[PDB]
Amino acid sequence: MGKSTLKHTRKIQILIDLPTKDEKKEVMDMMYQWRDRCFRAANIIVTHLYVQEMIKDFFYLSEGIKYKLADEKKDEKGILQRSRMNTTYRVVSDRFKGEMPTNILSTLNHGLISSFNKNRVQYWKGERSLPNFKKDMAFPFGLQGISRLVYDEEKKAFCFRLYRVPFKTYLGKDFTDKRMLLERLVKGDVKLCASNIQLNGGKIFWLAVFEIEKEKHSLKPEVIAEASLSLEYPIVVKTGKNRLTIGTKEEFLYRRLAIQAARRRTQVGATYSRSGKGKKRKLKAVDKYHKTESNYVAHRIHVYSRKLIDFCIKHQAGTLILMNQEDKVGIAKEEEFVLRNWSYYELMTKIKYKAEKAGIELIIG
Amino acid sequence: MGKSTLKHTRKIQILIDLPTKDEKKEVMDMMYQWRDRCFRAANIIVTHLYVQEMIKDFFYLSESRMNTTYRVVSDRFKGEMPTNILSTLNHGLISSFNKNRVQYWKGERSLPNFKKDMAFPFGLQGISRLVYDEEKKAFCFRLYRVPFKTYLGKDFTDKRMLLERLVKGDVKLCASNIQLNGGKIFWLAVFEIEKEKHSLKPEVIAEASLSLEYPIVVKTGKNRLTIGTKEEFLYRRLAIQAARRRTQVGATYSRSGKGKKRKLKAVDKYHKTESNYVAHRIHVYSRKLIDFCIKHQAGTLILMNQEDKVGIAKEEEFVLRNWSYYELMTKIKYKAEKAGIELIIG
Amino acid sequence: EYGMIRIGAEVKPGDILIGKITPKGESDPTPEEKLLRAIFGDKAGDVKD
Amino acid sequence: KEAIEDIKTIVHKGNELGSNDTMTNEIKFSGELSEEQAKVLKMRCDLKYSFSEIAKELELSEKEVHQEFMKAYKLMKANHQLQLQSA
RNA sequence: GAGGGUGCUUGUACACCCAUAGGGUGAGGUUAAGAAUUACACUCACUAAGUGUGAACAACACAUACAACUUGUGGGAUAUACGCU
Repeated sequence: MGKSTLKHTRKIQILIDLPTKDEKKEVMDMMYQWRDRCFRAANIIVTHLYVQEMIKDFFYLSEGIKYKLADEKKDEKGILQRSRMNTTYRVVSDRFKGEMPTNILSTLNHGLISSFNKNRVQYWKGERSLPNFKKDMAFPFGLQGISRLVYDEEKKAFCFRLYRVPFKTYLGKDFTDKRMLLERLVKGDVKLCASNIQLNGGKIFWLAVFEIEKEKHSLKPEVIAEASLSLEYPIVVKTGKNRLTIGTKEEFLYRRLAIQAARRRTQVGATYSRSGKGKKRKLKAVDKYHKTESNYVAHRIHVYSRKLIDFCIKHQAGTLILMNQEDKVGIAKEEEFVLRNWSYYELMTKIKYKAEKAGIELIIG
Repeated sequence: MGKSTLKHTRKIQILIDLPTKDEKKEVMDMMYQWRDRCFRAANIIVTHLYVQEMIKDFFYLSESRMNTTYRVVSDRFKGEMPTNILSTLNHGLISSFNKNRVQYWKGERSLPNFKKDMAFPFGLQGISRLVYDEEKKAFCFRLYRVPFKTYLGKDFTDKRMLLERLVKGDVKLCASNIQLNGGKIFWLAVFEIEKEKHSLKPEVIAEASLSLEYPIVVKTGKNRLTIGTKEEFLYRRLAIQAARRRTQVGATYSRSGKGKKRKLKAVDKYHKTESNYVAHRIHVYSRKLIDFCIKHQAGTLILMNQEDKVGIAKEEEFVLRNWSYYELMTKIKYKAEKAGIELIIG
Repeated sequence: EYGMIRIGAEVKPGDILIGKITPKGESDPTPEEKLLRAIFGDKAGDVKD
Repeated sequence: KEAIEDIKTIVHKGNELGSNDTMTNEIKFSGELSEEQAKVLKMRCDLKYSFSEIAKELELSEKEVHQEFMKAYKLMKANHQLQLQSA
């Protein structure tokens, strides 16, 4: 059977369910330590999965030897004394064990070793640098760690343990959207994948990869929706005699450029601000515009893609076609304004995943 | 107590000094092959150096430190790739890893690798006959048995001056790099230049003017610098005035009977702090003015009246107004001889 | 080319017989007009039907 | 001049994406419909088969199948417009 | 008045407040000066923000409308402000 689901991720805010401040602070400091150990881990794994391939290259330049990544107990040309993922997991666990859990290590190991084999093609020739993982990384945790999930009606919040620590979940005023999603797991009805966790300065967030299913509508494959995307009109869609124009040049491009201009304004004004206390306090005002316009662009892109999908479904357009998109990509590539002010890859990927969810088949030409 | 010699980097264009197109083509091919060999050598050297440094964490396999790796890479790429560049690269990587090995072991930073487009290094021994040529207008030299003439193009920047001092020996050269970005061969030269003791030379004139959105403008020779910008100076002023307005509105609607001082101390202080703001503003502005004056060895600085009548002026009020706002003139006079420059009158 | 109807054409009502352009009335070129022409272009070239 | 050029880029580069759309070449798609494109269009519109199924049946790549279908739709639209103009 | 805090996340606006937060400071290194003292786009860090209960800078309860809600990780690339020539 084919994959009847499309992967999906949700953000759930979590508070530490403890009575006093000091225990909460101890847990939060432990989790910050978990972040630091995870990032140092990711660095260790990527270095340790770079070096051995170059040892292979060294041997091949020595005598053309056919050394390959395999256990020597199972391969004559193998050099490894165990499975490669085991080698990385060992060389990180032997140093970072006893401080942060090992499921984080397993999830990170899988997540990097899966991608590095695909990147082997770009790494033998050389067009990609070894990743240098950040410090604010959302660290990953597998489904083998979620435990004691229940709905405590007394505190009006779901309770669970993220590796031996209580956690009251803060849906807030979300009594419908994700409310029947965690209950869909406490009763064993929805599948969950290896999730991640973020912490952004006092608040705690869980990036849960819930595996959601497709939605079947009454769609006609013969009916075709003609979609075009431009910087003056973000979406213009034909469906027989029905026209829909989604987005305005002022609400997408002009506000984006206004945020950019405000950022440049603060950058200019930070040169002569309070001085002598370091660069960080000078760039404090710049730090406000961290992901401002990215968030704005993402929200407007979500709204526009949702309106496009709603229009296509409401008119039973079973095939959505992007007109002349290849040529517009070509012109955007050989420009500056069009690439750095018209997010078309983000729009295209949102449309693709929101139409593969609804059954609409998307064509580009 | 920083180093008395500053390090600069310049990217010039270099062309092969061979008359016919064919010879230039083989030399370009040889440069590309050299870059490929250098890429492979750098990769292998860094990998095995990390391998040898991290031996106790390398137990998952089955079975000075300079010389071994250098010898293997030399016998790997001898003849096709002059060993001087290889040795220079090897020394460079062993020095850099010594620089950040502490953060290597802690894992704070990954292993910096190389790409197909990294500028391969070379020292001084590669370059010979570093002189200047006027007949064909190109500072010519000879790198690795190959003569080389630079196509500087329409270079009106300081690159020509830097090259002129470099060939004459006035400026020492460090380990530089060669890049093959997009066919046009480029040379990334790192110069170690002794910081000359800058002293007051009273024969240059510095031109200080008030403006409308570009506050204090200072011109000297081919150099210009602006001290601040209009919205920059006005942001805190607007914030203070608006905050004073809302504080006054809140106080007038607040609980009275507890004393007028308790009601209006913040109201008075909010207007008061504007004066300190503008005082510190004039202070930093004069500081940057004197900083230019000292920096560019200017001996005489003069501030225009530059007032005119009607025209464009008489409608806009000038940022920093006239040359006496909050004793601005005085704050550049007392500061002037504080540094030594001669600010007279204009 | 000379804006003159061809021999053999049918003169339906409202068709152009001899097209003509008369130089339009440029007043003093105020700065606003100068900028608008500089950025948008000379779409309103100085010619009236 | 630079400020004028930035205002020009802000105004007209947002309209240049649609300017090519309004200036699309009127390609004379009056030629006979190719067998592969006709089969793809018949499968998608009449047989109601997914494009993946069409690719599996015709041993063609998904991108190539999509391009062929879009070309078929283009020349059918041209033919329908020509028929409407002549009727 | 921008910008913000609480009102699950994002966007808009919204009630209540904070907001000279593009500020008020603390420490370490360094520099300059006879000193006071100044300086650093040098480094690190702290400090403001709904209502009620509550001795409380403890904890708990309560707190607006519409739309959206597949993200995370990394690489390549470009540009902005600043510093040097």
